[PDB]
Amino acid sequence: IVNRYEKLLSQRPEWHAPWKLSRVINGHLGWVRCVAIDPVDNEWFITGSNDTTMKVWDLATGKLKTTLAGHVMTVRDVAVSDRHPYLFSVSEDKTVKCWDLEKNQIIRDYYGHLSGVRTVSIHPTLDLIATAGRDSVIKLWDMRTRIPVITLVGHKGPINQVQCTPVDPQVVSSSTDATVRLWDVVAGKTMKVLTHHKRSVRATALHPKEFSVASACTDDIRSWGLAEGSLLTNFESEKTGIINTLSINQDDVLFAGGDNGVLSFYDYKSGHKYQSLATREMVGSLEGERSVLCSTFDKTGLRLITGEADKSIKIWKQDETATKESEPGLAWNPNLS
Amino acid sequence: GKALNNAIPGGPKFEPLYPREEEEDYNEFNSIDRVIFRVPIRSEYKVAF
Amino acid sequence: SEEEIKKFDSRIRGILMASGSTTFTKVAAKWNTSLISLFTYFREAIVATEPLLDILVKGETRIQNRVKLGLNSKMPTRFPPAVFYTPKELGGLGMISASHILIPASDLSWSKQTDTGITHFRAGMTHEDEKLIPTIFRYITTWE
Amino acid sequence: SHRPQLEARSGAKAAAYTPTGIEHARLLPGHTTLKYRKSWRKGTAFGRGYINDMTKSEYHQEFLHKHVR
Amino acid sequence: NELHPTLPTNHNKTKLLKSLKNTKYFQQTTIDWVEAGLQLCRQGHNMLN
Amino acid sequence: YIGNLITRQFEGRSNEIVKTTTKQRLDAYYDLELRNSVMDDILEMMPESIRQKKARTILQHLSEAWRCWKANIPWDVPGMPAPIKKIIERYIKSKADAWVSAAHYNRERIKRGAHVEKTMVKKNLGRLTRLWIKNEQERQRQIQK
Amino acid sequence: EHPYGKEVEVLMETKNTQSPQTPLVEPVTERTKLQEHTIFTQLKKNIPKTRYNRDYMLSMANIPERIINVGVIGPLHSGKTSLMDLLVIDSHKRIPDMSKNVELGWKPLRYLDNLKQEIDRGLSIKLNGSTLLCTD
Amino acid sequence: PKDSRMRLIRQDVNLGRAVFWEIQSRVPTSLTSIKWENAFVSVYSKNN
Amino acid sequence: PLPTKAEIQECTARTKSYIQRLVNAKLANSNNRASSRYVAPANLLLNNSHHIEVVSKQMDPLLPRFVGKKARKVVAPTENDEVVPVLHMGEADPNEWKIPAAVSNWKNPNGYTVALERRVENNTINDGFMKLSEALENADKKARQ
RNA sequence: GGAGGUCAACAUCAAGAACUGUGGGCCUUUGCCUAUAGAACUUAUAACGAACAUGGUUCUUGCCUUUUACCAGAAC
Ligand SMILES: Nc1nc2c(ncn2[C@@H]2O[C@H](COP(=O)(O)OP(=O)(O)OP(=O)(O)O)[C@@H](O)[C@H]2O)c(=O)[nH]1
Ligand SMILES: [Mg+2]
Ligand SMILES: [Mg+2]
Repeated sequence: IVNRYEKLLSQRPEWHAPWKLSRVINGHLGWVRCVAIDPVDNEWFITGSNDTTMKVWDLATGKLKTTLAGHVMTVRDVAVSDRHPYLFSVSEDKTVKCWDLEKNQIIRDYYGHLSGVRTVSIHPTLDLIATAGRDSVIKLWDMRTRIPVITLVGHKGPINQVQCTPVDPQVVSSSTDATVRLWDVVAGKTMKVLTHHKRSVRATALHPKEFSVASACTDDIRSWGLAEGSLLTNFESEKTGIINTLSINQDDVLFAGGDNGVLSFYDYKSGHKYQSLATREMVGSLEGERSVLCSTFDKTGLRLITGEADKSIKIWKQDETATKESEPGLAWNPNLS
Repeated sequence: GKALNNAIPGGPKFEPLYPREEEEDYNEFNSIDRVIFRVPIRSEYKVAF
Repeated sequence: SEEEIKKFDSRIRGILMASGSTTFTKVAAKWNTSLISLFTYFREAIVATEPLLDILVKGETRIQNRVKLGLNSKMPTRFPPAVFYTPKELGGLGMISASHILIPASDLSWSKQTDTGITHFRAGMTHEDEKLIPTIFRYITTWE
Repeated sequence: SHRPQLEARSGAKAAAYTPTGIEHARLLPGHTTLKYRKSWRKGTAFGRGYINDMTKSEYHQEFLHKHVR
Repeated sequence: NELHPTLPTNHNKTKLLKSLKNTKYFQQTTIDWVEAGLQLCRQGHNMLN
Repeated sequence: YIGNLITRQFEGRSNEIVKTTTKQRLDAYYDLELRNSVMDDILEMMPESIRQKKARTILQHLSEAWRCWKANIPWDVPGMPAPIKKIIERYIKSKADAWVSAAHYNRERIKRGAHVEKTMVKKNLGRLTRLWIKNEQERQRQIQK
Repeated sequence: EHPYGKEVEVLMETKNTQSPQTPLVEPVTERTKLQEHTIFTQLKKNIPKTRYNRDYMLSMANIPERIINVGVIGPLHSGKTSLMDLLVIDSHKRIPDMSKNVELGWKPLRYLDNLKQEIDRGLSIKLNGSTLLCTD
Repeated sequence: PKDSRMRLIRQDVNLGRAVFWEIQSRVPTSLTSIKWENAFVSVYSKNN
Repeated sequence: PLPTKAEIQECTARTKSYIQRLVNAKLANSNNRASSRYVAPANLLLNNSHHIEVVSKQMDPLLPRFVGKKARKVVAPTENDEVVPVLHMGEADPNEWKIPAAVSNWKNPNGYTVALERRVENNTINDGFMKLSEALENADKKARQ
């Protein structure tokens, strides 16, 4: 098996630059559960909360534009549409609510989940919604007629994170039974199963280019090729548990938010971890409240936005000095698995 | 009549359509000392022009 | 003063929420023992305040509307004021109505400034046939 | 015999039942068209900021300092 | 009723009866009006029973 | 209507009948999502084996820590792995913040006196007396120190 | 503040900028709608067809003696504008503004009115002319 | 109403906050707390 | 490789058509003469010898359409064709991670009787008290003298 | 072949003050410019109806133990 270990010593992967802390934005009353960014102009955020609201923050200066109320309970997920001026928010109240960005009033309510719905993802080309939650089923909603067109029977437990892809498998799903399924929706059954995770897969992210996915677990962040469904790579992780979210820059940088408050940055190609940071909790907070609930990159990918459990949004910027003087991180030493 | 929350002595009575008049900035502009009272300014004016 | 206006209003709300069904004469008795307190203490001042007049009206009309719910109705025709205001010795509730009067309405925009006087009267409380009813503040001598 | 729950109902069950066909109130067609993007003083006795917590904040002690009288 | 118009429903051109009469199961005739009133009362009473 | 009445009269009422959250059953759901959310974490911190016994046990420790937070009692457990205590402190801090904010909101909804239910007045009263005594004990301790 | 203190912008935001009614995503209006302020025809192909051949009219402009400027003035509701209506709809062959109603009209077609405010106000406000050739 | 309320004039206001400032000083903040928020000051002068 | 372009214009086409088939299949089902405005022999049987022609029958509008649709509940089987191998890559740990029992003052629903010590401060005063008591003491003496 | 019908089907009926076809030129089909022919029905105190109902969501209220049923304004 050593031949593989030599083949890990030839590459010397992929230098990148570190990250640092540009800006701190308070202003939520409760926790920040979810964050999404305007896919076109990059001019703002939509941030869920634990206070039921949604507060639309300006990306440029960080000022607060507007407040979108209307959920009775905490908002687990928010997703903004590309081709549409629509905003689909979803909560623990068992409802997926549409939002017309133009006039800022609820348009449609989609009905028929048994219990809280923790993920919405907007299929790129079909005018569909994909919702999922403690139902343990994935519902493909027809955006126009509010008809739960397709239901995907599936994982043996709740469904944490769901994504959409234009070609085959059009829905990737991740559940607390510690599997990740690659779905074929037209026939309505699993195309491929990926079991390699040992515990709940709490987050996924789609690489904007290579047509792959990064899947998470407690201590091990893996990657997966879509299409064939192979494993692609691994990412070197000592115990980071727990991984709340992942985000993939367009430069092939793979972010990992910790529940220990550590921000684990990776290269996507290699699996190498070139940086790990630690956030400052807050003025009056508790050391338990330091963690990262969600995160995203803008359309460019030169800034990072992380909602934290301390009731604050933080904006992490990529250092411009860097280069070879001293960037170098942990420097690519891998222990035998 | 409706939008301005006014009635013609024989016309209908509606709701305000802008329920809050309560906000008033204390300011010199409309102060009595600066106003000349000629003619009462009946409603029928306010509905007319 | 505004505070003790709000204290009175809050107390009426107290009588209302406290008694789900106490029957009837208990309610009229409580409201009597409240109002008589308010007047007897505030006697002279009450004349000059718009909000406390409005709140007396809403208060009494609200309690009458509570006995009306006590059967089923809001209906005006069923309950002419003889029903409420005849003393117990004749078999009526015997409540003491201070809310009829007429309420000075003058000039919302100006009365913020001059104290124009009383230029107009809004109708305080209503009826099918008017009759009239005496109101407490007439039967209690002013403080001066 | 009240219990927490230790599970949820998997929607798979409801997926195998047959539809009833009752017509609800909120599923009547509405918003049917999408939208696309493009000397007196001398006698006196005496001479002359964000905390994160709910209870210890300032607004709170204002609140309870008032509504308790 | 002047302030909130309606602007009804193109494609409404299909009516209950124009769809209904088509079928085998409905037949057309004339009749006295009061007789139609009485029949319809008998209809209803059987329905609710 | 009669469409539903009759089709329901032949075909029986729908078997699914999911039921939405509204004003009455809200708090129940909030509890439920919470206890679930703690189940996940405290299952994912532990190294491998044990589940159901330690499930019930740990969730009991949750409830107890909440009650002791209402009572201002500090809730020290003579022993318990510290990271779990981090987690439970976190979630009960959350629930605490939401609870307080509901107390303020309902109060300033009552001061205006618009459509508050007969009970919400009583409940809100309760939450306010709890919070007020907490402010008191805080003041006294900080006077000692 | 001090936990960061140097580069980091510590900002506590409440209330709002951008009052909530604002669109937050601007509706794209591709065509430009004038019909709110005035009522005025913008295309080259919809201008009425002037049975007298406009081209031949513009030739008259070379002869200074030939063209004349007449204004029309008179007190309220003397019929000015509805007179210019008679002249116009005599000259032009097909006007898009005629409803079948006003063509036989119970309600006078008022061509030179042209402003929304002057339509609803029932009056004429800003002066408006026309140019046309007509046979003596 | 505004007219018969207390007028706001520099002499007046400055007198008011002056008085309240001194008596504010006399009592120690330890015994009690006298805040300008709760207080009311009235001034009768040539202009009021 | 990302999935080209003319590849997605296919999956989008066929999927889009299929979803339209489901939606239109539904809108004609339910009870609304209103909802229908938003919307072949085909049988070679056996050897095709006798062919076939299929023709629908118009239902009597009053009588129930779908005479057999009646709400009833079904348990579905799970037909397991193949097994998905679940392929993954303490000792002293329990002494860290062992959860104690949960015992509350407030509730003993079962009736478990447990010792009183399962049911059942450091800092001293400040020198301020010393100073204050001494000042009042002395000034008191002075005044009295 | 004319008159009709308490007959049917299929089109069309709210918009750059606005429809469609065609000829010619430029870009490279779209689109812009230019030339020409025909425009039923509905529209300016704006609309197919010289009339006038109900429902859903979201806010503001009003009744006021709670839910249907409701009170009267707004937006979609
Ligand atoms: N009987 C009668 N009435 C007319 C005649 N001409 C116009 N009117 C009425 O008089 C009113 C005035 O007609 P307009 O020409 O539209 O009004 P106008 O001349 O523009 O009045 P101004 O706006 O002041 O210029 C209209 O409402 C017409 O109904 C007419 O020849 N005979
Ligand atoms: Mg004119
Ligand atoms: Mg109940």
